[PDB]
Amino acid sequence: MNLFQTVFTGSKQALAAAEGIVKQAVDEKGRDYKVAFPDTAYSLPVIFAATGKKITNVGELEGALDIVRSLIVEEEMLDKLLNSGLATAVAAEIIEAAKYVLSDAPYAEPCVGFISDPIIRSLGVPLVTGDIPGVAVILGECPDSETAAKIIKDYQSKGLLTCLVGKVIDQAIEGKVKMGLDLRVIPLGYDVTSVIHVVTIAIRAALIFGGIKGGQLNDILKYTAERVPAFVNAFGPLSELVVSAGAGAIALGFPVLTDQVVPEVPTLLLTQKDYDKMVKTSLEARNIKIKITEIPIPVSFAAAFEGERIRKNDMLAEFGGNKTKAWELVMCADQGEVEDHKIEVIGPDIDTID
Amino acid sequence: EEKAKSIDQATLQLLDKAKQDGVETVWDRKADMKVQCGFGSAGVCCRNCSMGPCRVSPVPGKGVERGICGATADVIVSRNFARMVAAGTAAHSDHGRSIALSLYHTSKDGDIKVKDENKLKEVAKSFNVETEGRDIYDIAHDVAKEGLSNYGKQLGEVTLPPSLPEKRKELWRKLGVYPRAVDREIAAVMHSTHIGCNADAEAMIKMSMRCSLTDGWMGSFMGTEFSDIMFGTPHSIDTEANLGVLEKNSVNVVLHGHEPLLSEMVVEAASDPELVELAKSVGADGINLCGMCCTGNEVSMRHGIKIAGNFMQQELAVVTGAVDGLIVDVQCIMPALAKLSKSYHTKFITTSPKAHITDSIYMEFDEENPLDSAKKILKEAILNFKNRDQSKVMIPELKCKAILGYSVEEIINKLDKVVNTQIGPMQTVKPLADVLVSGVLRGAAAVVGCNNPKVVQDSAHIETIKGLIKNDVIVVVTGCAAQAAAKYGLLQKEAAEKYAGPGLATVCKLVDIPPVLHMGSCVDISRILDLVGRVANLLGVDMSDLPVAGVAPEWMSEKAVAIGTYVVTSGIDTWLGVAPPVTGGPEVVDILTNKMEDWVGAKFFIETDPHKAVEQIVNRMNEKRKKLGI
Ligand code: SF4
Ligand code: SF4
Ligand SMILES: [Ca+2]
Ligand SMILES: [Ca+2]
Ligand SMILES: [Ca+2]
Ligand SMILES: [Cl-]
Repeated sequence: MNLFQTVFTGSKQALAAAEGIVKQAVDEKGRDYKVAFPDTAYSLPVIFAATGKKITNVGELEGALDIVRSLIVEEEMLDKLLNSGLATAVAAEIIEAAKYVLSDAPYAEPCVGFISDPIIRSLGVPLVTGDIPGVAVILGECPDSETAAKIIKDYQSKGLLTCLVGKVIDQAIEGKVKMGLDLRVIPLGYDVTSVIHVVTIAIRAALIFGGIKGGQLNDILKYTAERVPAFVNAFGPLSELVVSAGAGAIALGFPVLTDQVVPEVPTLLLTQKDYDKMVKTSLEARNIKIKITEIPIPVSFAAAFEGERIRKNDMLAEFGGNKTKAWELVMCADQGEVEDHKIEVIGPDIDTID
Repeated sequence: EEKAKSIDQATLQLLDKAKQDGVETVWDRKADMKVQCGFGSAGVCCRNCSMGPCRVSPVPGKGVERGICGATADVIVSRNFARMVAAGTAAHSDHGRSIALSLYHTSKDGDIKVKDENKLKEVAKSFNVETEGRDIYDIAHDVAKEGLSNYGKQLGEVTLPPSLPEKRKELWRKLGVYPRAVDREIAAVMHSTHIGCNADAEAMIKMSMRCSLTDGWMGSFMGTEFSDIMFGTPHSIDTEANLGVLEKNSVNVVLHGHEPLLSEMVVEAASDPELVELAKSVGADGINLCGMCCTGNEVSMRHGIKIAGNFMQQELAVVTGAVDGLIVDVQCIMPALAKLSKSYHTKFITTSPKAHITDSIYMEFDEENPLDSAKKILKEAILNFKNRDQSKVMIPELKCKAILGYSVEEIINKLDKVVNTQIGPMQTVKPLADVLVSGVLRGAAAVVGCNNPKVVQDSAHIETIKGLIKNDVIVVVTGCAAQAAAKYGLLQKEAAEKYAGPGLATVCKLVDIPPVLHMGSCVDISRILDLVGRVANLLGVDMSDLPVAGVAPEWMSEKAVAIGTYVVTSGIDTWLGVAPPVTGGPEVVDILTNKMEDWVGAKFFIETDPHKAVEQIVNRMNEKRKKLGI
């Protein structure tokens, strides 16, 4: 079926899934049970951005289902697909909100799930200064764990934040990637709906930094499209639900690139089969220009490795501290004393260690 | 009370001046014609010999059923239709034939030369002419010889463009409508329409289809391709449209007609230092060159020359009293201009021995010395500024900006901007094909056509274009239809937010183009066939499988009939704003608007209401999308 009916199918599936879990919350916890996300002043960001209304109980969460229904208009026109994509996003938030209601601890390690408001504030400044050039939203499954780790480690090397959702989390673990908020690689969850918490990062950035008010959907979608440098990288087979999420990402102005054959849309939905080119395509697709310094060193160099916790067992050499004498200094001298690029390692080297 | 004459305020203003001046216009002569013969309007009147004239009944079962020879209404109507196609094909045939002869006389230190060498190298490949280590002029002459053969070769096979899908060629072959030499097919239709020859509606209509193909894929194509070789391939360029382009204190030289060689030489002549100084000697600021109809489109596309107006505006241009010289060549030149120019100082100069108009200054265009001949004609227009009556001059202060030069090469270049360097391929129509399959753009329509007093001037053109772009259908325009849009202001980048739908506005912003693309003159409709062909070939389908359509909201010329016919025979549905004379032939109506679909995958649609036409185009496109699975 064509791209439109594929999006409408996945959006209707997302509505059906949200209708099922919402009923479970009504039957188990009642319509008065409080619904809320861990540490957030915007209740359910997506619903608060679209309607400007805050959802506080299961009964109000039930009413939010009508927002998903209203956004799905099965007419073949671009504005209708994008609205259908947002219906998938609202449904994903409803499902994720009900997950926290029906479970004391819905997320298991290494998954993070909902991202707290202070973390959004923490990443806001580095996004503005360009320290975080982009946010790579990787979803799906790669042919092997070697390709998944090469792509993550490359994005992390560029300092782009990398958010993983699906089997790519298991593949990255096997391929030895260093995950963590400071390491700029955050695993959200295995379910497709877990991608909504990154969407909330972009929406909350418009409310927090952009200073946009709730209900101003057109203004929030403009902020994410022009200011939040995000893009999606969907690997492995794509289900109808995943394609609807892709339409939701496109609605926020984020291009979606996939290794699977799909009906392409220039500068929006693209298809790259070569994994060794994926990173370069994604950056070009979202106008992310990386200022490469090109230092001649055998190890990586990026802002993600800041505040590294090199502990005793994982360490080989130690200098300074209440252990040995260490110092640093910068001097001003004439052109005669300085011989431009000159590296002289007086004393023993790390090879001498045993 | 009385129906409006036009939707353009500049046109309406000069029409009032024409009444005050006491001159007659095409709109006035339309009223004088009063009720038009129904027999002729239904196509049931035959004059193909001196046994008549015969006139059978358009309503079957009553009145006279057959002609003196025995021809039924369906036979009479089908032959009448055929002859219009054969006449339309002939107009474009001589046009391209002249261009090819010019290509055969190109030289490195000559008046006519090859400007686009790359295009010539590509065209030479299709005609099987070698290019490796050879003079560009030796290649140009061999190409011209191969191109000229397509007009009258009696043995062998004709050379067709590469953009034409093999599925479309095989369909024509099996249907028995594969094209032969250009002039040969015109003779074939004229022979079979003769008394006592063909008396079968289906066979006759198939003969017109075969003939019309020699226009679109041969006469027009070669006319367009060779014009781009000698005068340059068009590219995105800016210009002003409407009668407000004329300047009161400058010499106004209006070029009307269709032949591009004369207009290309009058442009170069306007840059001769002696002529620029002669204009000042007479008391003018400079030389203000303007165009009208095709010849104007062909110069605005390549050199950004300003457009004075379309078909029905040609008389009102003289009424401004500012046209010093009106140089005409051939086709769509109303003979009334000879009588009208007498009431003003305007000089009506005819140049082609093909179109001689009585009581007009005749200055033949010497093709041997083209630039010198062009300078002699332009000098006469400059000197005529001395007889301008500045007190009675009235140029409405109404002009509009426009962007054109959207050739297939240019459209591909602009589409490359939305291609990823690490993934997408380059210099292909893929971005357009991708947007159509995805559904962002519901389809692509081609609004072409003339001006007819049966329709409010430009009314159906604008209403049709507007409705299509609003429904996410990218619109391409040519001829008077393109000019109608240029005058209104649809050929602007800002027209996307103002009128385009959600998807088309997005594509317009990404590719950086207006929602309406001016592809050139009516001969340049071959570029539309070329574009639709590349999309079909790239997707591995026939042209009938794509969500594409053609529209002629206002049309008159027999060229529009041949155009419509080859567009439908090529697999593209066509909507007609003016009803052709087929009403009286029930079998012919069924063939044209129904059975034809079973033969070529496309059909004709007659709809005078433009609002109903856009509804039908969208519904039809969707039907073809659902069949294809897009
Ligand atoms: S010749 Fe025919 S179309 Fe003309 S006025 Fe006579 S009946 Fe009518
Ligand atoms: S060909 Fe037949 S219908 Fe036509 S004028 Fe002659 S007798 Fe009449
Ligand atoms: Ca050709
Ligand atoms: Ca321009
Ligand atoms: Ca002359
Ligand atoms: Cl192509």
